Amino acid sequence: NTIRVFLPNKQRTVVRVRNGMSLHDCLMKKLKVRGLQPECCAVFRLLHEHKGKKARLDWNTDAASLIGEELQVDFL
Amino acid sequence: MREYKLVVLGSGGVGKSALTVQFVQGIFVDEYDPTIEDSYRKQVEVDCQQCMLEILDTAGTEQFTAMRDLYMKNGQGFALVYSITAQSTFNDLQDLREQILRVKDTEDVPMILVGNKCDLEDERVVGKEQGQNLARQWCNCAFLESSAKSKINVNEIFYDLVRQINR
Ligand SMILES: Nc1nc2c(ncn2[C@@H]2O[C@H](COP(=O)(O)OP(=O)(O)O)[C@@H](O)[C@H]2O)c(=O)[nH]1
Ligand SMILES: [Ca+2]
Ligand SMILES: [Mg+2]
Repeated sequence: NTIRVFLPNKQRTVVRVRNGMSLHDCLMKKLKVRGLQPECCAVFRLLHEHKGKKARLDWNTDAASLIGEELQVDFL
Repeated sequence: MREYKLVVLGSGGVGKSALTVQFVQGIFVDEYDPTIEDSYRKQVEVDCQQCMLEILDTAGTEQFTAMRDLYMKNGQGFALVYSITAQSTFNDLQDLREQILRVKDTEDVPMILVGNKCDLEDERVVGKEQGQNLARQWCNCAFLESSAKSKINVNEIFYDLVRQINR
């Protein structure tokens, strides 16, 4: 029950998900240690069927719904 | 500018993440959040020169074990970290040294042995000279005792690996 997240400046992390956490909850420590404010960033799921097209997500999305998804965080 | 792929290795809880985050971000991580995968990047002035550092901060898990030679094959420089307050984490490193030399087909691999948590002198259970002995044994390997909390020797770990790479 993890999610891999690609990040700005060619960085990446994998986070553990406990049922009930939002996406922002599962990522907040990894974003803080890299000075990334989610209010200055968009987060996307990568659509592997659609040649990797990025679909933008709400920071409050249920993280359990995203287990196994690979996400990308970009600056606005 | 030159890029430097560095890899931070060692057992759980020794300060691999705290050292890496102190270095790149200048903050100390107080609580223990076991790492699954994390990479960081930093551009640094070494001696007097531009260096892009990518640092891979590793987990102590079966999965890392199953990927480790891949991290070693790709990494150019290795920090092997133990904690002066935890004996088993020092005994765990020998294996890691021999594997790096196995994977890189040489004994001249940029490496540094790092005894971390040197601010916890009252809790020390591995000697300074005891770590210097292990490094000596590893073909006069670079050796530092560090503290992510007190910022002792943090930058020096990564700068010594970049200087090693350059030679
Ligand atoms: N006192 C002190 N605590 C440290 C130091 N480095 C890490 N720690 C603490 O040790 C625990 C494990 O650190 P962490 O970086 O997660 O370990 P990792 O599993 O090797 O990545 C954390 O609570 C850190 O706060 C240090 O140099 N001094
Ligand atoms: Ca997937
Ligand atoms: Mg860690």
